[PDB]
Amino acid sequence: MDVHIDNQVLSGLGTPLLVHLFVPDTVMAELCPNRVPNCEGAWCQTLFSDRTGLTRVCRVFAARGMLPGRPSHRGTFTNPFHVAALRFYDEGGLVGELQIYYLSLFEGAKRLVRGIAHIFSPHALYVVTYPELSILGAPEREFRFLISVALRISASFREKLAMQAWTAQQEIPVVIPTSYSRIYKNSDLIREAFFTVQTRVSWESCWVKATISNAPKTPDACLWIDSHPLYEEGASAWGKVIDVALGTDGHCVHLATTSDGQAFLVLPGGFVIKGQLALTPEERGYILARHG
Amino acid sequence: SPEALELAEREAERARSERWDRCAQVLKNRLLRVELDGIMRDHLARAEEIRQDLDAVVAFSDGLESMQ
Amino acid sequence: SPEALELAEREAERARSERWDRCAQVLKNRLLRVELDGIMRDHLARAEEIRQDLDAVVAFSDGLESMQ
Amino acid sequence: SQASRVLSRFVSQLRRKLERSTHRLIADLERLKFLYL
Amino acid sequence: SQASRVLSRFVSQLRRKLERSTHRLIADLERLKFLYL
Amino acid sequence: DRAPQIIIGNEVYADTLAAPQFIERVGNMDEMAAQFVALYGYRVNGDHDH
Amino acid sequence: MTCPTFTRAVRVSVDNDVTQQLAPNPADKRTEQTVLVNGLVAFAFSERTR
Amino acid sequence: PLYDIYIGRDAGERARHRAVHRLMVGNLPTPLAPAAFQEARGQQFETAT
Amino acid sequence: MARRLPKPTLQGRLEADFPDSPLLPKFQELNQNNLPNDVFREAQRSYLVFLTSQFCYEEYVQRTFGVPRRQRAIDKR
Repeated sequence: MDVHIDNQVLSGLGTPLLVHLFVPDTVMAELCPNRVPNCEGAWCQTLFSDRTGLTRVCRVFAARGMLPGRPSHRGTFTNPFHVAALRFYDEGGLVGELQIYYLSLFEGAKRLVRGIAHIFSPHALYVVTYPELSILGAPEREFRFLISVALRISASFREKLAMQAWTAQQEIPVVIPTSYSRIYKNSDLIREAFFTVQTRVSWESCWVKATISNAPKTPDACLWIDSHPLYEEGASAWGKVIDVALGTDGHCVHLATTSDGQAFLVLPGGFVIKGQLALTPEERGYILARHG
Repeated sequence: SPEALELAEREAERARSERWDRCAQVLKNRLLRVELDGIMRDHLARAEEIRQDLDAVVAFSDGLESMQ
Repeated sequence: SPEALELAEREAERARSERWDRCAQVLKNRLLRVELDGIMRDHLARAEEIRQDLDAVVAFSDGLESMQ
Repeated sequence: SQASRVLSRFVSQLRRKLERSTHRLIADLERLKFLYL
Repeated sequence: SQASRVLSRFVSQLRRKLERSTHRLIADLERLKFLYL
Repeated sequence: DRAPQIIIGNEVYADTLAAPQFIERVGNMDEMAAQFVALYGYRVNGDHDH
Repeated sequence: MTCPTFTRAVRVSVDNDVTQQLAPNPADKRTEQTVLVNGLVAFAFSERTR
Repeated sequence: PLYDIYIGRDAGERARHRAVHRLMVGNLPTPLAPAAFQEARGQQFETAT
Repeated sequence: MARRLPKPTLQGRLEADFPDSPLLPKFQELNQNNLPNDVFREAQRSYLVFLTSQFCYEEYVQRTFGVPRRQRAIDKR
């Protein structure tokens, strides 16, 4: 409980009121799979159930510890309707956002530590109370935001196909087996590709990072790619940076976004389709408030 | 081909819709369970106040012939 | 090898095509809603029962004082 | 004059608080009807 | 002699019906969660 | 002492405070002669696939 | 009267021992198993009897 | 010896191996300890206790 | 039920043809209103099973109760 007295000297800087917390390891396993990283970097954020938002309070830098109860394993130490957001990370690039709903922090402070139900992930979360001192719309905004943006990109791809007399060419010199005779059903390629492109949504997708570029000089020479398996053979990876191999390996749909607003759909076999990126100042600003 | 495009589009629509209906069902289920538990904790908190005040009735009845 | 590659790909196609169907139901929310109204009717009935007993308590308190 | 002080004051304290639980059930079951449905 | 009768028998009559509503809520909420959850 | 999980079908199960959520109690045949009608009603009308 | 419903399968997953905890992935430190509920193990059946 | 290693197929990232604890003595493969060794070990255990 | 084992081979017209049993007056209450002939007959069959189970249990309970000592004391007169 040392980080709690560590905060409160300067805790009043960013935010008026905060809630102390503790997160089990099985709960973190949603954020950082196949790893148990420390949370020294982990920087919080805040979130409101309206267009207004404030972030970057950076509440607690907290080490792992077992709970004061003996049977508490080894967890990570640290309007009633909103989706409060937290962002964990370390010195490395292992970053994860977790959601918390009120009615769990308000009612969870019941009576000095208590378990509460976590609505987003089906596990308990522990809340410690210092003894001396329009429901579905709030989680539904980000989802439809990203869905409509990706659909705009898809419509751009479709119109660019229309400009080419409904044909495609290569821009990545990878020799195909030349055995494609409806094998893998060359139309099913683009059917399943559009499947996975329009279905998948993540706050950390390629165009998210590509919209927000620090410099003019470097990101022009920088590309942001994400390739995901065909027919959901595995998990997706978002936000790889290119300071090609991805055209070679089949069953990987590749999406490459530039800083300028160019998108590129790469299929297995090196074929490239171009699309355009368009975001209004409002959505650009919302993404800048979120990611930055 | 032009025709597979709208097929993929409507399939994406149906997939997103079914995902959303199911997630809404699950969230509402957990939320209604949590609400029931809140209702039960409140109702025991108030039946306990009823017990406390009835026992106050008892105690000040035990001193009634003493305040006569 | 291309043959095994396409075979494994079609196997995953079959799997993640079977993974595709889901359903939705509405009536259960209505039934669970009417359950609450039933519970409310029952609890109000019992509340008025115990209230009337508590009322007659007073008459039986002041009445036996004529038996002394 | 003391039984008149007890067997009415305590009975009022009991009735006004038997009203409380039903008031709260009225409130919270309708809160369920609107807020999660 | 009457007070020992009244302020004890009425007390039992009130408390043994205090307990019934807690028992009924215990039964009914678990019926809810078992029947539809 | 090691933290266990009971995955029943699709649902996870962690705490014994969820014990009245996931686990049923069937008493003796002597004591459970009171609710056999509801048992049969669920056996016939009930939806066992979920 | 009290005859239970269909027999089912339930998957139990526990963490391993503290002496065997050491591994970089949290997914590996668990071991899991499947219990059959209200069913019974059985020997080979004959053809007419099946 | 204490861990059984394998590789999973790669998707979206180069695949990284996985290791499971063998958790028991008998999970050693038969090439490294044949069944007759297990019979002898069990007989030795019984004479032990 | 997404799938179930096929129905076990049984006789037909049990309830009506052979017996007239004390179960029948209670059994007559249920109605077919909506259901087709097949599903109605199947549910009818299940309900007859359930009534038989109740009757067997209820008779076994009194089979279990034992022998009275007084009836054996009256063995003289």
